[PDB]
Order: sequence, then C-alpha cells, then structure tokens
Amino acid sequence: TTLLNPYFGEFGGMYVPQILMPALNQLEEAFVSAQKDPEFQAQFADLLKNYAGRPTALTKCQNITAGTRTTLYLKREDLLHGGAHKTNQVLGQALLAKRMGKSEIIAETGAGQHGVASALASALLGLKCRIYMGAKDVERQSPNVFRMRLMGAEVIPVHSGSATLKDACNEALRDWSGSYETAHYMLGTAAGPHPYPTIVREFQRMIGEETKAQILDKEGRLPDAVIACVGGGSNAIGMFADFINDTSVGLIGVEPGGHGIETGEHGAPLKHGRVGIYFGMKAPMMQTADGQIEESYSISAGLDFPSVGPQHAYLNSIGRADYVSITDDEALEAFKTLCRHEGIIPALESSHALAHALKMMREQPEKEQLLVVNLSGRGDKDIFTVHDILKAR
Amino acid sequence: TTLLNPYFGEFGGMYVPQILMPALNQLEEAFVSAQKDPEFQAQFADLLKNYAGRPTALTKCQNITAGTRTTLYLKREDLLHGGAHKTNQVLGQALLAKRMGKSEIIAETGAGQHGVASALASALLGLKCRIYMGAKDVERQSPNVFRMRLMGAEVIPVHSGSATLKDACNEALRDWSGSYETAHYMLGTAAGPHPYPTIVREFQRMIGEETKAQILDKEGRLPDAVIACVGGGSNAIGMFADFINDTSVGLIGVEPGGHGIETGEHGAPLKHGRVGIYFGMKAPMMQTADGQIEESYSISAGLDFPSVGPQHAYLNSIGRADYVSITDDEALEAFKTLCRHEGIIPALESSHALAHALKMMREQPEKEQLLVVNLSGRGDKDIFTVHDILKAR
Amino acid sequence: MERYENLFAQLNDRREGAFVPFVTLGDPGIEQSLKIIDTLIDAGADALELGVPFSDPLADGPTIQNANLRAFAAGVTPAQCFEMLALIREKHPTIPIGLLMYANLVFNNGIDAFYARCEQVGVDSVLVADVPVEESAPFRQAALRHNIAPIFICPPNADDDLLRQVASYGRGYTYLLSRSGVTGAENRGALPLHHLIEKLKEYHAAPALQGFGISSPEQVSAAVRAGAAGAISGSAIVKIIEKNLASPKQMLAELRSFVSAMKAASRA
Amino acid sequence: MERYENLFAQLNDRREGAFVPFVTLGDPGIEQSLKIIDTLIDAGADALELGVPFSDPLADGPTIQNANLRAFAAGVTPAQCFEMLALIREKHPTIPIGLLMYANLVFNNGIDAFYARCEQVGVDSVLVADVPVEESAPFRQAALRHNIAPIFICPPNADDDLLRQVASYGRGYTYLLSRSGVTGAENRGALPLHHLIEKLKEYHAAPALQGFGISSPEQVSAAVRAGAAGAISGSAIVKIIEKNLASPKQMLAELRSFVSAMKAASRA
Ligand SMILES: O=P(O)(O)OCCNS(=O)(=O)c1ccc(OC(F)(F)F)cc1
Ligand SMILES: O=P(O)(O)OCCNS(=O)(=O)c1ccc(OC(F)(F)F)cc1
Ligand SMILES: *Cc1c(COP(=O)(O)O)cnc(C)c1O
Ligand SMILES: *Cc1c(COP(=O)(O)O)cnc(C)c1O
Ligand SMILES: [Cl-]
Ligand SMILES: [Cl-]
Ligand SMILES: [Cl-]
Ligand SMILES: [Cl-]
Ligand SMILES: [Cl-]
Ligand SMILES: [Cl-]
Ligand SMILES: [Cl-]
Ligand SMILES: [Cl-]
Ligand SMILES: [Cl-]
Ligand SMILES: [Cl-]
Ligand SMILES: [Cl-]
Ligand SMILES: [Cl-]
Ligand SMILES: [Cl-]
Ligand SMILES: [Cl-]
Ligand SMILES: [Cs+]
Ligand SMILES: [Cs+]
Ligand SMILES: [Cs+]
Ligand SMILES: [Cs+]
Ligand SMILES: [Cs+]
Ligand SMILES: [Cs+]
Repeated sequence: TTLLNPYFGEFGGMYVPQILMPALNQLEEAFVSAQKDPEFQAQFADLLKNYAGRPTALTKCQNITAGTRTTLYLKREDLLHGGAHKTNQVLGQALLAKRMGKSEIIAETGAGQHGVASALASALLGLKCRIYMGAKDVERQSPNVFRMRLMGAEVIPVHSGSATLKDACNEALRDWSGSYETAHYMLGTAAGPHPYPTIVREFQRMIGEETKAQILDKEGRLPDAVIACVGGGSNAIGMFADFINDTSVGLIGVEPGGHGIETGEHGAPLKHGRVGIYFGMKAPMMQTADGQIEESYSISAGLDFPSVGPQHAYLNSIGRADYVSITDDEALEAFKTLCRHEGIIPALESSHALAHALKMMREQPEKEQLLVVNLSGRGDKDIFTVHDILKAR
Repeated sequence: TTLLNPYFGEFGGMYVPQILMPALNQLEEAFVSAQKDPEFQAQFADLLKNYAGRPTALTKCQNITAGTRTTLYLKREDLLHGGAHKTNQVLGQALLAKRMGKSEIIAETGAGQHGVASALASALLGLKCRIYMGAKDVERQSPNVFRMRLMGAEVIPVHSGSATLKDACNEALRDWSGSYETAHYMLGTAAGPHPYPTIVREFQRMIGEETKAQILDKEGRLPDAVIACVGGGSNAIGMFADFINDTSVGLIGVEPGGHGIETGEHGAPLKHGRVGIYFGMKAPMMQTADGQIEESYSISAGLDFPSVGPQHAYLNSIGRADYVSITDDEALEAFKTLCRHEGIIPALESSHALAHALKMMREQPEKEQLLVVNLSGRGDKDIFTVHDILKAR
Repeated sequence: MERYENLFAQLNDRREGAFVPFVTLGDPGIEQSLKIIDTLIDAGADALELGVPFSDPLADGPTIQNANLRAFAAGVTPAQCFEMLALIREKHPTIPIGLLMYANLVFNNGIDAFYARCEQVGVDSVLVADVPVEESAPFRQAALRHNIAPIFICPPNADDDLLRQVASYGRGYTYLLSRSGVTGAENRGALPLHHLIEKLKEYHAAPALQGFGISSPEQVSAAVRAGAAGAISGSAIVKIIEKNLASPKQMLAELRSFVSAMKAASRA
Repeated sequence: MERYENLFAQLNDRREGAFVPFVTLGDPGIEQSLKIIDTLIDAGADALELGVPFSDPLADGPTIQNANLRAFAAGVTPAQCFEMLALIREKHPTIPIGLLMYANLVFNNGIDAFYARCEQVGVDSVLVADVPVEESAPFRQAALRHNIAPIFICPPNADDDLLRQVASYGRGYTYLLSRSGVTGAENRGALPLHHLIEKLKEYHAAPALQGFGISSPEQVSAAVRAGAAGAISGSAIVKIIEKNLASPKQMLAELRSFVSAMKAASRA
C-alpha cells in the first residue's frame, strides 16, 4: 500500500527486500507531507537561492547557430554550486532526512559528482555522510574522492561484483537494509525503487520551471524542443517535467552511444537494452542474455549507468519523449565547439545533449527551431580526459 | 592631459613609454564615453546576467560562527561563470575593445585565471586573444593553459627575467607598444597605468553594489566590515567601492603573508614593501635594496604579485581601509574549515580573506559584528595543492 | 508434489526441527558443488536452500557475495544450475529443494517459463529476495500454477497486515528473518520472536524457518524451542567452503562435521 | 658642462652626423664591458648611450633583454655601474655620456640623489624610458638642478602639443623614435620623418638623434640626410657581444669594424 503510484505504466515499482519496505513507505509519507508544508518549501527555496545560486541563467548561444534557422539556449546548471544540477535534489533529500529525524546519510557514486553533492549538503546541514564507491571508480576519481573527504564524508570502496557503480548501489542498499532507523539513503538519480524516481523529479523540476519562465520572457513562446542527456534520468526529467503537459514542446533525451551502438560498448539501455528488474525497479537495462547486469560504457563517467529511470521508459513508450544516442566522438566535438565559440566548458555528460542539438541544426539548417539544451554541468573535470584524447590525435 | 585623475593621492599615474600614451588616452576616452552610454551599460548588464550568472548569491554561514557573536556572510563570486570574479571585468574590457573597433586582445596571466577569463570573453565576443605567461607558470598551470587553448587563445610563454608574472606583464606591454592600433591590452587587475585601476574598479563594483542590497534585504543594515584578499586589488576594490562613502563600514584587505612576514617570503607589499615605479604605476612593491623588482610568494598562485593597485595604497594612507596579512597555514586552515562546515570549497586566494574573518571572530568571540567576506573564487583548482600538503602532514 | 508438507509432518511425528543449509550452486565449481550438496544431505540436512549465482546479490553480505563470485569464476550459468538441480533431484527424491533467486533471473526470459523450468527439474520452492509481498502477484501466481511454493519473508517488526499477507500468500514454509540487514554469520539475530511465531500459526501460515545469522547449534535449538519449525544457515556453511578451497576433501569432512552438529541440535 | 652642445657644434662645423652606440653596462662583465666601451670610442663613437641593468626593461626587445640578463649573471649592480661611469669619464673627458634608465632605479633612493650621483661621475644625460613627458616634472627638474640633460622621446605620430613639450622640456638631444614597438635590429623603422625633424627645429628643440632599428650604415646616412643630427644603434652592437661571448678578442675586433663602418656613414 502506498500514497502515490509507484509505476509509470509498466515501469518502476518497489523491488526491494521486504525488510526495506517500511523505509520506503516512511520516506514516501515524509515526502508527501513535505510537499504540502509551506515551511519545508520555503527552507528548500532559501537553500536553492542563497546557497546554491538559483535561478540559473538561460544563455542564448548566437555564435554556434550563425547561418542557420536554429535559436539555441543553454540552461546553465553548470553555474549551480558544485558545478552540476545534482545539488538541487541532494539539498531537498537532506531536508527530508532531517524532517524524518535522521542524522546520517548513505549515498552511492560512480564518477563522484553525486558523492561530492551529498557530502556538501551533509556538511551544510549537519548530517554524517558515508559514500559507497566502486573500488575501480575510487582509483580513477581521486579529485572527487578528495573533495568528499575534505567535506567530512567517509568514502567506502566497494570491491564486490565489478567494483563500479552498480556494485556501489548494491552496497548502499545493503547498508540501508540494516541502518534505515537512523540513516537516509540519498539516491543519486531519478531511478531505483519508488518513491525515489518521483522525489528526484520533484526536487529537480525547478530546472524546467525556470526554463519555461525564462524562454517566455526572452522569446514570448515555448521551445520547440528541450534536450537533455540521460544517465539515470535526473537532469532530463528535471528539465522535462514542467513541459510534459505542453504538448507542442518536444522532449528529447540523449543516451551515451559510447564507441557506437553496433559495438555494444555504450550506455543506451532505454533504446538498446532489455527490460529487467534491478536496483529496486522494473526498467530497461544493460544485461547479458542470461540476465546478469552488464557494464555500460561512455567517455563520460557520469552517463555510464546500465539502466534508466522508469519515467523515461514510460514517456518513451507513449511517445511523449523521444530518445536518441550520441557517440563519444560526437560528444567530444560538441565539447570543443562550445569552448571555442561560446567560452563555456561543458561537462562531457552535457556535451551529449549539445551534440544532438548541433546535429538537429546541422542536418536541417533551414528548419526554424527554438531549442533549449540542459547544460547539466561544467567540464573542468573533463579537460584532461579531453587532453589525453586530443593528445593521441 | 587626461579626462580623469590618474592618481589616488601620490599613487598611480601613467609611467609608460611615450609611445603608449596615445593608447592609454584612447582607452580612457572610450571608457568615459561607454560609462555615459546606456546601450553599452545594457549590453554589459545583459552579459553579466545571462552569460555570467549575476547577481551572485550572498550566503549566511551559520555553522562557522556558532557560539560567537559574529554573523558572517560570503559574497559568492565562486559561483560566477569561470569560478572567479575576474569574469566581470574581462567582459567589460572586451566590450570596450569592441567599442574602440579593436579585434585583438593581449592579456598577461600568472596562475592562469585571468588568461582563462580573457580567453572565454574573447571566444564569446569574437576577439582574437593572445596570452603571455611566464614559462615557469606555463609549466605549473597545465590545466589553465589547456583551458585557454580549448577556448582558441594563443598562449605565449615568456622566458625573460624571472619567467613569472611580472615578466609576462612586461611582455604584454612590449607587444602593445607595437600593436595598439589593432589590439587592446586586457590588464588583469586594478593596477598598472591609468586608466586601468579606475576601469577595473568600475567593472568590478557590482560586487559591492549587490552585497549592499543583499545585506540590507537580509539584515536591515550595512556590514560592520567587508573583507577581501588582495593580489593586485580587483576583487577587493570591487567589494569596497560602493561602501567607500559609508563611513561606518570597515574595509579590510588581506595580503598573503606566505611563510610569515619575518621570513621575507610573502606577497604583502602594501604593508611590508616600499613605494616604487613599475608596471606603469607608482605603488608599494616587492623590490630589492637597489630597486630591482623582486619575487613575491604565497601558497596561492593568484595572490603572488609584487605590487598592489594604487587605490588600495591611497585608501590605506588616509586610513579609510586597513590592510592585514594571513599566512599560508592560516589560509589552509580556513580552506579546510569552510569545506567541512559549509560545504563550500573556496579558492586559496579567497581563503586568506576568510582566515582573517575567522581570526576576527575567534580573537573576540563576544564582539557583535556583521561581516562579509568576498569569496572571490572556488577552490577546485587547489584540491591537489591542499592534498599534497595534508599528505606531507 | 508437496515435499515440504511431507517433511514437516515427519519431523512433527518426531518432535523434531528442520535444519536447512544454504549454498551457492556451482561454488567453487560444478563438480565440487555437487559433492558439497551430497555431503550436506548425508550429514543430516532436512531440506536445501540453493542460490543461483547472480551479479548483484543485494540481500547478501560478503561471505555469500564471495560465493557468487567464485561460481562466476567457474563459468556457472543459470542453465548449468538447472542441470545441477535436475541431477540433485534424480539422486534424492524427497528432500525439499528451495531456490534463492533475485528477480531479474526469474523475470529475464519470462516469469511463467522460469517456474515451469523449476517444476520440470523438481524444485519445491522459490524465494525471490528482492520481490516484497507488495510486488509478488505475478511471481506467486506463476509459482502456484507450476506447483512451486512461493516463499515470503516475515521481518521481526512485521505488523498484522503483513503477517496476514505472508500467511495467505506463501506456501511450503514461512521465512522468519532473525534481524534486519543482510546475510552473514558475523551478525547474530534475535529473538525470532515468539509473538510472530504465534500469530503466524494463528493465521495458518506455512511452518516457520528462522534464518539470517544462524551459525551455531545453540541457535538451532533455540529457534525450535521458540516454536519455529526449523532453522536455515548459509554463511556459516559457505565459510567452510571458503576456508578449505585448496583442500576439497578436508572441505567435505568439515562440512559433514558442522552439518551433523547443527542437525543434532534440532532433535528432541 | 655641456658636452652635447660642444659635440654638435663640432660636428656641424664638419657637416657631419653623430653616431651613438648603446650597450648595457657590465655586459658580459665589468672588465669586458669597460674594454667594449673603450673600443666603441676608439672606433669613432661620438657619444654613448649606456644602460644600467634592470630587472624589467619593458621598452627593450630580446637582444637587450638578454644583455641585461648577462650583466645580472655577472652580479652587476647600479653602484658598480656608477663606478664604471666615473672611470669612463676619467679616461674620456669630452665624449657625451647618456644613461638609459628605468624609473624605479631613479626613484629608488630618491630622484634628486640619483641625478646628483650622475653629476658627480660626469654623466651628461638621462633618458628614463618609462616616464612620458606627462609624468616627467620631478625628473626633468632634478636633472636640470644637477646639470644633467633630461632626454625625451618624439614618437613618429607626435602631434603639435607633444612636439612643443619635447622641444621645451628636453636638453642635450631629442630622441626621434623611428617606429612604435621596442628596441631591436630585427625591425627597421622609418622615415624619421622630415616633418617632425623640421617642426623640432622650428621649436628650437635640442638636436635630433634617430633611434630604434638602426643596424646598417645606410640607415645612419639616411637619418642624417633627413635632417637628424645623428643616429643611435643598440641591438646591432649588442648582437656582436652576444655572438662572440666565447671569443672576447674577436668580439672587440668585430665591434671596432662595425662601429668604424657606422661612423663612416655619418660623414659628409
Ligand atoms: O546464515 P546467513 O546469515 O548467511 O543467512 C542465509 C540466508 N540464505 S537464504 O537463502 O535463506 C536467504 C533468504 C532471504 C534472503 O533475503 C531476503 F530476506 F531479502 F529475501 C537472502 C538469503
Ligand atoms: O638599436 P635598437 O633598436 O636596439 O635601439 C636602441 C635604443 N637604445 S636607447 O638607449 O637609445 C633607448 C631609447 C629609448 C628607449 O625607450 C623609450 F623610447 F621608451 F624611451 C629604449 C632604449
Ligand atoms: C550525474 C550527471 C549527469 C547524469 O545523471 P542524470 O541523473 O541522468 O542527470 C549528467 N550531467 C552531469 C553534469 C552529471 O553530473
Ligand atoms: C586573481 C584572483 C585573486 C587576486 O586578484 P585580485 O585582482 O586582487 O582580485 C583573488 N581571488 C581569486 C579567486 C582570483 O582568481
Ligand atoms: Cl503496473
Ligand atoms: Cl555556418
Ligand atoms: Cl564542489
Ligand atoms: Cl520544431
Ligand atoms: Cl515540436
Ligand atoms: Cl522500455
Ligand atoms: Cl600626485
Ligand atoms: Cl564554538
Ligand atoms: Cl572556465
Ligand atoms: Cl564592528
Ligand atoms: Cl565598523
Ligand atoms: Cl604606501
Ligand atoms: Cl565449528
Ligand atoms: Cl656586418
Ligand atoms: Cs541563428
Ligand atoms: Cs545511461
Ligand atoms: Cs553566530
Ligand atoms: Cs600581492
Ligand atoms: Cs534440542
Ligand atoms: Cs653620408
């Protein structure tokens, strides 16, 4: 029994061990209560404004689109405190934890951005944070691991399974299944068991709300399409949510194509995986023929996740959103193009969204179209990844 | 003959070769014209808002000050596009260059932040950017050098003299003395020959204007003191300017004390140097007994400059501003404290300002005081510097 | 078949509890796992709980995580597990055989087809660790269509509605969790407890087996004395495998000694 | 003294231009620099322009930047430069001696004291490269109090107000820049030009010496033919030092040959 629908059509649900059901029910009840509480809303808005720096800008990119009939805006989540959109929802989840009387936070992280976001929110709000991270990721993300430790979080390497993100997800749930009475699990994307896909959407939806107000102000009309990269789905559902009922506005999600879909080395389960049940949800995922959860792949560590949030699978199934993929090389070219023509260094994750907008423009340069790309993060973290490839070229 | 006063009491002036005087006079005239031009003002405000993300937040830091009678706010220039306040004035100077009909930018840089800021502004606004950087700095600032190159700027190593910032300053002026008809010299701080100290103040003064409006809104009164680190003086004069005529508001500038003033390994010429004439100005500087320009020192590369803007020397001389110093170890402790208690990673430069505010609080914890620290930049760039020392501890 | 009902009737006739080991199928390889399982039975196991190696066993602590990893190092697949199961049943016609599954392996190639394959090889029950009663409908319906008992879990803090649901929906046995958290011998649980055991009987639930943290004979005895029909032990068994990888004959001797002691504790 | 006025009167009597080399004092060391300077004089230099090594010579291109660096490698200080100057004057009583200074070295220990020291050692002029006429008052006043000519610079695009100021304020000679940019033989300038030379004479300026980029005899001849009183050459001289560091006797022979050719070009 739940207060809210745990499914988006066939997708979603609460596929956790029975021991965790009361934790999910408690979290759902606290969320529903918080959403009706003007004091909670005011506290959350105050942190977003005065600590994180909302509203983020909406930047018109004129140099990129010169000579075409594309008008392109970037929603500047790269300017949010922490350098990515993740900060929005970790602030809201930290406030929910405190609402429930919890003093401890557990989080998973792959690339480390969610771990850093969780650590910063926990430092600000007086929570004791522990972060699980696959040992292979710990090795390759020293800068983020050091940030987490500077902010007072405990970073716990995970050596089981593939020692990457999915194994950290498992370990966070294993810990929670024994510690839920005192700890909140701060899940890092719009995935996992209900109520997380709903909570993360609602704590990211200011992205799209602001974009709508900003584009109305600047252009006097809604966008023809909003475009966002899809790792687990949080930044994309945050951009999309407020537009879902504006039926003229296209919603385009961009999964990582890695070395190419045909190589199998990609992270595009929504369009090229198979529905399964894992991490608490029924959703498309990267899996072997037998049903073992497979590793995904992208040049961008932040998009390298073997499933997708269930609301995206649902929006795809009904045709409300379209999903495409962008390869490593396409994302790299978009990264270089934004640096050189707009003076903005985008996250490699976000560069997937930008690359698809550039393709929309270049393929049909006399098509009149007003596009918004969600620039989910900044790309300082990526300059050496980009260096090391451009060096080998 | 000039339109504006080139001096702040005895400090300042236009100590450049005669060949450069017409370039300075042209720049002064274009600036005076631009300051009266509502279209220039509107264009500058539009870039600051929609590209750079102004206004920046003013964050109340409650955890840091718990148990004391200090109320501390941070002005969040770390949230500006580029991660430091430098972006404000490079946008204004790029617009002046275009006003004058110039298509090329020359800039100097030490730590590389000004080079990156100059490169980003030039990419956005269609200018061809070349950046001089001492060869020793090129070697130690690979991340920034790569950012500049990604944004399409030419980075030219300088091997003369000490192969550091002052030598890059010389080389920028050498180039300009032959190229001024087509290039603008985008000087990186509130120093150098008139009109630069004035222009850079006016293109940074929104820091203090916003702070004043924000603190009035939140507290109903002006701060007891505003505190800012001083490399060349731009972020500090940007914070101070709008408060100069509010005689109750203390203005505190913090120079780097390095290993300690008594060691001579510091960057605090305003309080511990000697007036000289160099880089176009009469100002306190780091110099030998004979008058050779000496190298300064700080853990923070961005504060490591052997002079100071002339308006700071003037404000000090009349007692309107007070200047203090903070050592490497004090700055490191402030960096760690802000990370752990507020979830904000500050630039090591800005950590000097914060360290002095923490001392103000800790030394006199029952003194009622409302303080604003200018958080000039974010400290992602510093995590390995901080790592490498905390590793050796 | 109803192998659990026959077992529990026989044990009741003897005022005896069940002792039920868990192992991972194919740990440390297929041939040694078959020998391990024969040893457990010869030493007195009343029933078996058998895991199919899964990439992401999120209800398991490190001991059983490592068992899954060893089976994968040996190339063990679900198809090989079903071959093993068919052979185990051909050797041992009455022992109840329960599988410990994760949902994706059941759902992968169709839920109905999974339970049909279980029926074909002679499995008696399936516990899907990451499907709570709230999500269980298609799993329990497919299990019952193929004469497989769907096993559900009663946590220590189970409220009345949950007890009612577990009692109504489950068959074969009711899993009584000793504590929150994940599998592991390093963490001893409760304190079944008695209230839950009594309410389950009131609601005509399948007989209770206590599991999680059961690593000693005294715990087996206590579980039965508290009114449970028996006890399950996994990590304590799997630790003997782990400890003796290099010594497969010693492994079998230690398993036999341990299981014999654990089973002795369940007798009246 | 007025050594420049006497020189220019003598040269005028002969319908002759001045040839004035620049070198950095103490490049490549004190003793070799003294020999270099004696060589320049014996080869026909009419006057000297002599740089005091400075950390930040922002009007100098690479050739002279490297001269300053060599002098610093030899430990050369301003006090050692003044010792050199006193000795040069004791050897050569009539040759005009001009210093090329940067402002901080003049201002360092007091402007008046600097020009007093120049008078004491027998310097005739000081050109402070980074003090424009607009900032020159305390420098020119101190120079004149100590019987030192303050040298000012006329750029190629000098307007009438600037010509008037340079003509009024300067003494000894007027520096006529051949082009924008910084010192260097790699960049030839103009085209003095004639209009400027004529306006300077109209305003009774000190006689003009053309400098920047003068590296060949033909340029010396052209400067004088255009109405300048002579020409200054620095980088071309300093390049001979740089080229022959390892061969100090060859260095002196090449300097002599070059200066002799350059001076020959100034004769009627
Ligand atoms: O002795 P231990 O502590 O290793 O416990 C062994 C248990 N093995 S099992 O197959 O019964 C078993 C039963 C239920 C499990 O998870 C669930 F409760 F969520 F469903 C996991 C394993
Ligand atoms: O022959 P080059 O091109 O090396 O020129 C040599 C000039 N040496 S100098 O001392 O007259 C001399 C004169 C003026 C200078 O700068 C100023 F114009 F800004 F004042 C610098 C050097
Ligand atoms: C984490 C991350 C993403 C991908 O995660 P989503 O939940 O799909 O938004 C994308 N962009 C950036 C910058 C990220 O840090
Ligand atoms: C460059 C820099 C400074 C020092 O320069 P000022 O001109 O004194 O402001 C301080 N803080 C940060 C973050 C910088 O990047
Ligand atoms: Cl459904
Ligand atoms: Cl085009
Ligand atoms: Cl951060
Ligand atoms: Cl369209
Ligand atoms: Cl559309
Ligand atoms: Cl799907
Ligand atoms: Cl003055
Ligand atoms: Cl305290
Ligand atoms: Cl940047
Ligand atoms: Cl006060
Ligand atoms: Cl005060
Ligand atoms: Cl001073
Ligand atoms: Cl034992
Ligand atoms: Cl020659
Ligand atoms: Cs366009
Ligand atoms: Cs993905
Ligand atoms: Cs306080
Ligand atoms: Cs400084
Ligand atoms: Cs017993
Ligand atoms: Cs001649």
